[PDB]
Amino acid sequence: PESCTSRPHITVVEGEPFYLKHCSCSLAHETTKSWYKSSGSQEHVELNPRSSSRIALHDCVLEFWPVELNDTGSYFFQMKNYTQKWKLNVIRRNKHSCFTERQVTSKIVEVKKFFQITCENSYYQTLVNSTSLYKNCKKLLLENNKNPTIKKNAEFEDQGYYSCVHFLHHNGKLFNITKTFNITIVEDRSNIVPVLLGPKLNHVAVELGKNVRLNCSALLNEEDVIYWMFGEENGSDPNIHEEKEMRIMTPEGKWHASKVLRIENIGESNLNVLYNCTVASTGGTDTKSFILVR
Amino acid sequence: YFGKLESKLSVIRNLNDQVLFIDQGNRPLFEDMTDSDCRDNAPRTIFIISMYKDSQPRGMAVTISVKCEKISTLSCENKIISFKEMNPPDNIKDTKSDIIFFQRSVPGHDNKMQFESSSYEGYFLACEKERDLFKLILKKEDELGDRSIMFTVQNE
Ligand SMILES: *[C@@H]1O[C@H](CO)[C@@H](O[C@@H]2O[C@H](CO)[C@@H](O[C@@H]3O[C@H](CO[C@H]4O[C@H](CO[C@H]5O[C@H](CO)[C@@H](O)[C@H](O)[C@@H]5O)[C@@H](O)[C@H](O)[C@@H]4O)[C@@H](O)[C@H](O[C@H]4O[C@H](CO)[C@@H](O)[C@H](O)[C@@H]4O)[C@@H]3O)[C@H](O)[C@H]2NC(C)=O)[C@H](O)[C@H]1NC(C)=O
Ligand SMILES: *[C@@H]1O[C@H](CO)[C@@H](O[C@@H]2O[C@H](CO)[C@@H](O[C@@H]3O[C@H](CO)[C@@H](O)[C@H](O)[C@@H]3O)[C@H](O)[C@H]2NC(C)=O)[C@H](O)[C@H]1NC(C)=O
Ligand SMILES: *[C@@H]1O[C@H](CO[C@@H]2O[C@@H](C)[C@@H](O)[C@@H](O)[C@@H]2O)[C@@H](O[C@@H]2O[C@H](CO)[C@@H](O)[C@H](O)[C@H]2NC(C)=O)[C@H](O)[C@H]1NC(C)=O
Ligand SMILES: *[C@@H]1O[C@H](CO[C@@H]2O[C@@H](C)[C@@H](O)[C@@H](O)[C@@H]2O)[C@@H](O[C@@H]2O[C@H](CO)[C@@H](O)[C@H](O)[C@H]2NC(C)=O)[C@H](O)[C@H]1NC(C)=O
Ligand SMILES: *[C@@H]1O[C@H](CO)[C@@H](O[C@@H]2O[C@H](CO)[C@@H](O)[C@H](O)[C@H]2NC(C)=O)[C@H](O)[C@H]1NC(C)=O
Ligand SMILES: *[C@@H]1O[C@H](CO)[C@@H](O)[C@H](O)[C@H]1NC(C)=O
Ligand SMILES: *[C@@H]1O[C@H](CO)[C@@H](O)[C@H](O)[C@H]1NC(C)=O
Repeated sequence: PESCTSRPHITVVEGEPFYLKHCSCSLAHETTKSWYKSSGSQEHVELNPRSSSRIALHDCVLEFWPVELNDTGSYFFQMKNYTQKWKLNVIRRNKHSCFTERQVTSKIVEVKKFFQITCENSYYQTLVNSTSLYKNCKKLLLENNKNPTIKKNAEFEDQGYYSCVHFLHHNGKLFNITKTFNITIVEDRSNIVPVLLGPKLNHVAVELGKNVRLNCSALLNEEDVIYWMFGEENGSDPNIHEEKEMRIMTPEGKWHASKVLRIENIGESNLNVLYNCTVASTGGTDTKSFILVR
Repeated sequence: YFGKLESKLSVIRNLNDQVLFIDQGNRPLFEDMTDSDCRDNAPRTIFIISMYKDSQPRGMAVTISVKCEKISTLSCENKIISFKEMNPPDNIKDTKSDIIFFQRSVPGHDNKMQFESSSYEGYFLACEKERDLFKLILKKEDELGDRSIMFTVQNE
């Protein structure tokens, strides 16, 4: 039911029940499976049912009850020809806080947008007696003891460290699985549809042998691009130069972007040719064309 | 025609906040990761999103790449997702490409991102649970409002 630990490097806090599940559980159905540990250049050792009173070896998982600092090391699993490696990094517990800062999952939420925190632990839920949710180590009162859940529209005051603490029993001993979320409330990014300023079709009167600077400007978002299409497929006209972009922030925090196409030494090859300027965004694109005329 | 513009470093995550990463077997996978885990697994978790100029604009034309012992680029050749050992090209002399995707935010959710294939129209980059794994796959849109084809890109 629970997903395998497929990532190569794992970071866990000491004194917390930890496990690593391999990615061949259906395979673990066909005694031909082994787990190994390699401490700082120890060239591995095979783990066994009672290698350590804390380490429980199962067909698909390697359980730690709890994981401690001496467990830091490289772990290797072998089933017939299947092989899996994990680099376990057990970090010291911040015994002055209700959670270690080095074990947080940050999340940035825009103000007034939906915000939700749910405490769940699929794996150990059978052993979980109670689970509590704290905001900056202050127990919040959300009726639910099984899955304390916050569901609201974000406010700047919601910024803070939300720690899910799952309390559980294993052979009389009490343990917990703390999982902290570093929520950061930010101002609404309020993205706009990029718009090219000026008419879609532009005719600019030029004279052969002279130069021309085709100005293109748009109103766009910080991450949008403005570019020119002037026939670079197998090399463009060597006299055509796309100038550096220019951006001025609008009071509303959007951007006035400018890109100039410089057509030097104008010839008949530049005339009655559509030079296009496009603005492209995750929110849409828009193109305008320039025609050089005599 | 596509022309390489600029590249950025990004952390791609599904709508369940699971970090996309290329595993030891060079397969693109999705896993829950604490900030530390995301950093300690870098560069496997850091993707190079490269913008391209398009001859016929139809959204933000990008290539997803990863820099390990070698630079690999995400390809959806034959509707099958793979990481081809290659750098994002300077030029592409076609209107369609197995490595070019159209990054589009979802209507009403400017942070939720979809990647449409330039070669297979209506085929999107998606997160699918296969056995005990979350895999990056190419999927046809199907029902409108499909959260599996939606992602979030976090920049540095
Ligand atoms: C999830 O599980 C983990 C364990 O798996 C829980 O972790 C525990 O967290 C608490 C704090 O939340 C820690 O206590 C604090 O320890 C600080 C430093 O302690 C040092 O000195 C200790 C001295 O010996 C004491 O313990 C022995 C028994 O072992 C007794 O015989 C002896 O009389 C002493 O009481 C060392 O043992 C220890 O190793 C450290 O070097 C303290 O600074 C801190 O003080 C608070 O309490 C004071 C009153 O007692 C108060 O005046 C202070 O202001 C301050 O608030 C506190 O005692 C545990 O050490 C820690 N255990 C482990 C194993 O990590 C975690 O709490 C749990 N999560 C939840 C939410 O329940
Ligand atoms: C694109 O915008 C630029 C401005 O950023 C326009 O350039 C300006 O062009 C005029 C003439 O067309 C220049 O003014 C006059 O011309 C003489 C030429 O000898 C010049 O020395 C004097 O300044 C004079 O007032 C102006 O200098 C020039 N500015 C720049 C920065 O080049 C350009 O015309 C616009 N392009 C199009 C297609 O409209
Ligand atoms: C949480 O667990 C207690 C029982 O835990 C016991 O004590 C621990 C320290 C450890 O030794 C465990 O292995 C023990 O099982 C539950 O308390 C019992 O609940 C019944 C009702 O269901 C009550 O009538 C008994 O008096 C309790 N017995 C004891 C020994 O405390 C408690 O209900 C559990 N909490 C939740 C919310 O599930
Ligand atoms: C500049 O743009 C013209 C017009 O292109 C149209 O608008 C674009 C934004 C894009 O959506 C195109 O697909 C549209 O056709 C380009 O001219 C077209 O080129 C295509 C392919 O060569 C051709 O099928 C159309 O018939 C052409 N239409 C016209 C009006 O000529 C032109 O090629 C672009 N210029 C450069 C330098 O790339
Ligand atoms: C909680 O999240 C915030 C936002 O991601 C982190 O703040 C950043 O911290 C770095 C330095 O560590 C600064 O360079 C950034 O400018 C900060 N960003 C903001 C918006 O303040 C914060 O460090 C996180 N906390 C933990 C413990 O990881
Ligand atoms: C591991 O460390 C714990 C204390 O953190 C200790 O009780 C235990 O005996 C150690 N085991 C080994 C094999 O080093
Ligand atoms: C294991 O062996 C089978 C053939 O018996 C093969 O198809 C499979 O790819 C192998 N697994 C790995 C991880 O190499």
